[PDB]
Amino acid sequence: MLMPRRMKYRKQQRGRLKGATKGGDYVAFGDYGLVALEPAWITAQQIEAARVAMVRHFRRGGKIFIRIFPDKPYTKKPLEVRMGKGKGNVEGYVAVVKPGRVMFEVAGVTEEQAMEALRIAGHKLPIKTKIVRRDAYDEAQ
Amino acid sequence: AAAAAAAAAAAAAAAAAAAAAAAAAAAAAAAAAAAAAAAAAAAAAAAAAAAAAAAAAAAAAAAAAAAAAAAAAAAAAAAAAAAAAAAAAAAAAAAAAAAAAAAAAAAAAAAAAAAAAAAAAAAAAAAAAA
Amino acid sequence: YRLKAYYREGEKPSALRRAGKLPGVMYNRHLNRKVYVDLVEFDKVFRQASIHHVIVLELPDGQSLPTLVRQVNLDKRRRRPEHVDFFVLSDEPVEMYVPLRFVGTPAGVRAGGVLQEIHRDILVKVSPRNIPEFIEVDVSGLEIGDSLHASDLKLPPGVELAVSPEETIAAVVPPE
Amino acid sequence: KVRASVKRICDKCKVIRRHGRVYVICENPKHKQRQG
RNA sequence: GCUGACUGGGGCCUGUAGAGCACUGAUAGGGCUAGGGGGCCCACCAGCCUACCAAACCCUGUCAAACUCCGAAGGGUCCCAGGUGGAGCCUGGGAGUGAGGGCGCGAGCGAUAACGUCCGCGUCCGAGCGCGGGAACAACCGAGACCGCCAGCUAAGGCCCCCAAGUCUGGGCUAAGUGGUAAAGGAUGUGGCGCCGCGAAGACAGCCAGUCGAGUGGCGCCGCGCCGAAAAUGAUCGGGGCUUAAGCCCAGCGCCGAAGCUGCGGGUCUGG
RNA sequence: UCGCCUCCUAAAAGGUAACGGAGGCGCCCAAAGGUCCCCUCAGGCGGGACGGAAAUCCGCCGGAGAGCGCAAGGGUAGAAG
RNA sequence: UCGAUGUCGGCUCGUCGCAUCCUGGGGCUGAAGAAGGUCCCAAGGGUUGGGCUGUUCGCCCAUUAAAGCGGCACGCGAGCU
Repeated sequence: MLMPRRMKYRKQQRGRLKGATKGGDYVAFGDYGLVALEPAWITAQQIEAARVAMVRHFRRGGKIFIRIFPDKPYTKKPLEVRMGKGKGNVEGYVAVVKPGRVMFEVAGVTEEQAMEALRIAGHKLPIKTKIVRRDAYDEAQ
Repeated sequence: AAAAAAAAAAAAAAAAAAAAAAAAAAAAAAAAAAAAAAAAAAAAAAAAAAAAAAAAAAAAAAAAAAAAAAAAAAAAAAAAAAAAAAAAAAAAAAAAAAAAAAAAAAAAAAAAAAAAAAAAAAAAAAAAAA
Repeated sequence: YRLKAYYREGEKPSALRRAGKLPGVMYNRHLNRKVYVDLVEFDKVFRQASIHHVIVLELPDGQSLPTLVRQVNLDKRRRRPEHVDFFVLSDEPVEMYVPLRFVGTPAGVRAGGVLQEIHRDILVKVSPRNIPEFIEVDVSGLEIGDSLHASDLKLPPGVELAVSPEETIAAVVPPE
Repeated sequence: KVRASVKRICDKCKVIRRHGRVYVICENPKHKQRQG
């Protein structure tokens, strides 16, 4: 659905979400971004759903850039079971997202179509989003 | 108010030098109106006639542009009209008062008429242009 | 392109930021100084000048230094500039980016495809007294198949290609 | 009608706060919304 | 018999936080491109093309407990100083404990559920269900209760009445009883900062566009509020009752307030 | 599942739990031991009768990614090979 | 709570909640009328008699304006079964 082709390890620890984004925080490809305003795990099913809506909107139209990738496995014990007996089974995958991450990006489109498309996607995401342009995001010399 | 720059040079440079104009009053034109007097009405005076009320709305300030002192008598109105800053016109004076008599119902009334240093008043253009 | 700069002594950057100022520094082989500028005025400028065009900084001693930007650090959250790096030029040849003119539109239209400005600008060696405004491209027959990369450019006097030069610059690619 | 997202549905429609509550009224009554 | 905890200066030791992609893998977009699929098309085996699968290489973007080119704060240790403490070290007699609990921080498990569960550092309850605050309430805030006082100063928290002390002062917000505990998401609810459209080329809204004669629209930051909000005995912010407040934000002065601290008497144990 | 070894979890000394993540051991070598003396890898690109895509041969490029009986980590060619 | 908190369902007795099955208001309707659909306000009052199973529930018969869904230690055994 959207997952690595291999992993070194099959299951991995949950961990935490310190602030910031580290990187992936400025535009770089297309001409309009959808940015994160809160940390979260975003699931492949959500990414996909949003992405499809984007296209569906400007049907077969411009270009799309999916900038988060679900590498993290998501475990979950069988239903109704009690505790212990090792870690759970892997159900899906998530992408760790932290405020200021530019998750999507678009090119070859009107601002009207874009503005809208993204909004739509922001709905499919379980976090708050903002739209962006191409400011002083040009880390050059 | 950025728009006054391409305008405050042409109601004392255009509205100041001419030769032969007069006043009509196209008023309540219903569905019979689009923008065809800025798209075919030049046939009255060659490269000349048009459709505008430019400086025909603050005409107390346009009756101070070609120097005309004492300003309160006519000037404003739905002054549709058409003459030109370099164009001829004379023989339509008998045909004139036929568009307010019965071809319309009243609406071809006038107000001024600058006959090259000869402005005609109301009945002074209605008796003159006859 | 001019900006009133000021001289920063040792006032906590935080407080300057808090007060709508933008902390920063200026440097070159010879000078190194803590400065600050005002935000909204800098942005007004940078929004156009950016790193492509010179800015002249007006210090509190009346002097007016010709500078380029080398860095805009920003707070990921509240995506705003935290701090500006200014490089004051002189005469020795200095490297920088120069903007391009994507003329017209590419011919890849039937398959839904869309242009990719992979390089809006290119790295070049130039003297501070021979800085160009722009560079002129030639896009027209850029179809869904082929692209262009290297020194396929109209290099004027004062310029030296400081790239590969074999490197992709703009490619038309399929739709989403 | 009674939804937590009331929006404008058309350009004849109109958003009206009355008596604590956000309504909407169009010319055509299918467009009539009240927030709840 | 000064060596203790803790502290200062020096010297080693370290691979986390953060960051990074040089290794190990994962990974987006583009270029180039070994093979392979497949179209052109033939067995003379070549040959051309591919908005297909796909090594390395290049450009631009990322991810990682069992990755690290890099790496703090801190931590451990030795030396030399301070440090007389219900400190330390040594030899022996007597034990009880070997069932922990909550809170904060850092991880694992769990479903980024549990008054969950497992470790780590800290703290308290345990044994401080003695004292003040929190309506009530082991472990949240204050504070370590030898005895006495119809004395005084403070702590947290408080000063409209219950209820001790301000219906104290100066400036704002808010009109929901919000305050008096809920989200995505919605809105011409309010207020305060911003920056542009564009207005005697006088349509922003209203009747034929002339009259009409001005302010109109669009974003972006910030505060307070509105709906989103349905559960079972009688309700309620602790209660009365609070609206330029008795709510909220920002300033300041004074008071109240514990078994904390002082004063005065007394007791006991240690050392002198 | 029960002893032993490697890694992570383990919060940069040591140590650190869970029916947490993930692997190995219960052997082996008379040379795979002692010392002395020599020698330097894996790849990659050419080039060469039988010869694959690494048989053996030649030449460049190649600080280590080879190898060190066996799991992992550490270490290591200025050798432990 | 193990030095005892009787542990399904039935009956009897109720009382509460509204997320309403009737009945009273109402707005949309792909509302001609009649009859629906859907949402909004509203428990005051009502919400049947049987066959089958210990059953809860369910299916079925005949009706009905309707044949609501829950809480009260899966309400109620010092009240019965």
